Formats: sequence, C-alpha cells, structure tokens
Amino acid sequence: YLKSVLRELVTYLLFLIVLCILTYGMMSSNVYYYTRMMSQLFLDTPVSKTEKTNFKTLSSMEDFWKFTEGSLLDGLYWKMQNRSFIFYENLLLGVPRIRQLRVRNGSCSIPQDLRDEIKECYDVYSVSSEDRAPFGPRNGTAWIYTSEKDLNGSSHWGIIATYSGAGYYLDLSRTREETAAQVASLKKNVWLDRGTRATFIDFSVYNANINLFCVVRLLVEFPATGGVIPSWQFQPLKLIRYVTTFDFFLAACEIIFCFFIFYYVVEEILEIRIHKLHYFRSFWNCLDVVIVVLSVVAIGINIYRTSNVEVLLQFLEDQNTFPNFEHLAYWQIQFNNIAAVTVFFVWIKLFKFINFNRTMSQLSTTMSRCAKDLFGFAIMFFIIFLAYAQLAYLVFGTQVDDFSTFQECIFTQFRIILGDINFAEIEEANRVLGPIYFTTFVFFMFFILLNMFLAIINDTYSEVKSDLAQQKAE
Amino acid sequence: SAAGGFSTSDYDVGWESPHNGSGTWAYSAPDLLGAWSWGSCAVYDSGG
Repeated sequence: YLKSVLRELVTYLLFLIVLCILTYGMMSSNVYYYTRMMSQLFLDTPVSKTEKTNFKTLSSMEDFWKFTEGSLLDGLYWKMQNRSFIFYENLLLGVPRIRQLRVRNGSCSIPQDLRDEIKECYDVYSVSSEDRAPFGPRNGTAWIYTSEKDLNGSSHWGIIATYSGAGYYLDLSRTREETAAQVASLKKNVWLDRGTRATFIDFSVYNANINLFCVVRLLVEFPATGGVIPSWQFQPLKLIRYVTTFDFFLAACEIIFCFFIFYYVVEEILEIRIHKLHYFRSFWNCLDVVIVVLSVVAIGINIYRTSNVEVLLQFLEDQNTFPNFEHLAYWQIQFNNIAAVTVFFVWIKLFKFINFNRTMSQLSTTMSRCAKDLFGFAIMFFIIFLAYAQLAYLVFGTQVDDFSTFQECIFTQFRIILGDINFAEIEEANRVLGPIYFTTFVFFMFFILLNMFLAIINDTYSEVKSDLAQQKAE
Repeated sequence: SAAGGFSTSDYDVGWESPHNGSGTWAYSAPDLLGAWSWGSCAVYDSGG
C-alpha cells in the first residue's frame, strides 16, 4: 500500500491533464457562430412577403413554387449587397441536388367497386408502390419514373418519413436561372404532385471567412393526410492540419495520449494472464478495460477521418459543372460518431473514484465556512479601500487628471494594485502628504491586508484536512 | 486559406508559353537537403 496509491494515482492525474489539454484544443464549437447563423440564414426566412410559410412551418404540398423559389432559391442565387451572398458569412459550393420521393400508383389495390374515386395517393415508402409512371404532368422524364438505386446513395431510414434507396431526384445547374426555370417547368407541369410523400435535398457550403465545409440536409415530410414535418440536419467539418504554432502542441499532446494508452493496454494484459482471471465483479476492473477499449477507438478513427476528409477536400474544384457532388454524406456518418464517441468515454474516464470516496462530498459542501469568511473580509477590505479613494479624490481632485472623478479613483487604485503606478504627477501635485499616501497604501495593501486572505485560505485548507483525517480515522 | 497544389510545370517569358523546347523558366527541382522554412500559411521547401 506504499507504491500503487503513489504510482497509478500520479499516472492517472497526468493522464487527466493530458486529455483535458486536447479536450480544450478540440473544443472549438464555432458552430454557434458558424452553424447557428448558417441555419438561421437557410431556415429562418419568409417564403412570401410576410406570413407563417417559412421553413419552420412548411407552406403546403402544392407550394412547390412557394417553397423552392424561396430560401432554397436564396441558396443557389443568394443576392445581397446565380449568386452566393446572404449575410456575408457563407458562400456556395458543389452543386445542388433535390430528391422528390413521389409515392405514385401502388398505394393500394384498386377493385372494380370504387377505384374511380381514388386509388393512388402518397402512401408509405415501398418499391413497387413508389413512382412508377409520370408523377403528374410530364412529357418525358420531368417526373422521372425511375428507381435511382444506382445513384450511390444509402437510405436514411427516417422514422417520420421512411427512406428508401430509390426515388425521383434531379440536380440543379451552377446557378439558379436554370434551377428556377426547371422549378417553374415542374410547377406548371406536375412532378412533386399530390402523390409525393416527402422531399429531400442536400447541399454544401464554403464560407471563406472561416475556412470550413458545411454539410446540410433538408427534409420536408408532407403527410398525405395533411401538414408537413420539417427536418434540418446541418453540421460542419474542417481541416486545419498544420499551419500554426499551437496545433503542433495539440499533435504532441495526441502523441503523449497514444503513449499513455499503450502504457495502460500493456499493463492490463498482465492483470488477466499472471493475475487470476475471470474476476470482474469489482466494478473497478470493469472501467479499466472499457476505457482502454474505447480509447483504442477514436485513434484509428481520427487518423482515418482526417485522411478521408483531406482526400475529399482535395477534389473541391471539379464540381463546378459536375453532375453530382453530394457524396460527402458518408463523411458526416463518421464525423458525428467521433464527435459522440469522444464524449462517451471522457466522462466515463473522469468517472473513476477508486482513489477517493464518492459519497464523502460532505467536506465539499460544508466549505461554506470558507465562503462566509471570504465575505467578512470583503466588508473589512472595502472600508479601508474606500477611505483611501476618498482621500485621493479630495487631495488630488483638481490636479492629477486621474483622481478627478470618484468613479475613476477606484479604477486608478485597482491599477495601482496591478503594478501600474505612475507617480510622476502624484508627487508633483503635492510634495508632502502625496508620497505618504502612496507609501502607506502600498504598506497596508501588500503587507498587512493581502496576507490575511492567504491566512484564511491556509486555515480553510488545514481545517478541511483535519476534519477529513478525523472522519476517515474514526 | 484556400491553399492548393503547388505548380510544377514549365513556363516562358511573361508566363506559360512552351513553344519550341525547354521553358525559359524551369522548375529547378528541390534538393532533399535544406528546406522547411516554416512560414505562416504552410511549411515550405527549397523548390521553385
């Protein structure tokens, strides 16, 4: 009991600091200024002049023109002070792609009794019940009655709107003039007709002010029985590999972290081979192995994620006129997992209390004595601090230019505490009783009044120590 | 930001116009000894 409690305790502490450093490094969270604003600019906008037909509450099933020629039209032609400018914070990228899942004839069998009324509506997702003929008016493939299974896309398996591997879809040009013309053609005709169950679209962004990539997916699940459900899944992904003098420190911390994980994995195998095995009913050997297993992950994920992201970002120019550039959806499928896995063990790892009792929090909440003592000091320190302020304001009021207004003497004295004295005109304004002020203020503020605070802290620590020792030795 | 792939082709007086033979402004391939100035935007080398 003289080595371990002094060995893996220290090792775990250093492990804690090491992980918290690159937790800070990872903790960018620029989304609140780069994904919240991006989402508001793309999901908080009025389709009409002023109404409730926004992205929050979809307009209507027959509002194809009212919806596509709206905030969506403000994504291909974002005109501000065909264009990419909404709030001077984001730009365009890739090529737009909208999927119109039309549930055409095949919803239910049509008997000879009452098929003449209705037999083809927007039913649940299926294969032989989806779009099989023109979903309304379409001369050719405007309402394309083809299954896009070979489109290199995986179904989202949506709960509110079931997602399949097939469905009518089309892309837009490098601008919105052609996109608007196609939308108008499909509105005069019928492609997103009443049989359409849900509409899906995916998009990317550049946002050159804060260099990153944005992946956004928009889904409007207009139920056949009425209404429409909005869904917006938007998330960023950046690549900052090596340009700075701080990210190299993060890389070094990651290397140190990998060495620590190697140390803990080369240490755990011996506890099962040499030490008696199949003994995990301790709840402590349980965390030791699961933490290591999770830590092995996100190491072979981060490298793979970085490599894949770099490879994908390399080909970011050939998509100006390319047909489809919405293949990055596979990337986020990993990026969020590493965003989740990293927080599925950083708590778990910090959830280790073998070194000190968990239920002994009675000495971390009875420290209110320290808080009470710290309050009977602020009312014994501000009395002396305000008397000096008054004296300075009365003696040096008219001359110094710093002890001019009472609200300024306070800040001047605080700056004096921070070692920002001037003393060029404090003494000039009054040869005697002026330096006396400064000397006594320094002697009573740094020697006799500062140290009572440290004494209070010292006594709080000693009392906590003594109480804990008495409790644990009773 | 907006970095890319460093050019490596040959050019002429003014810029790119290889007409007859070797360009007047050759690439002068980097040596493997002496590089890595470590500027601000990226880590550079002795090629150019």
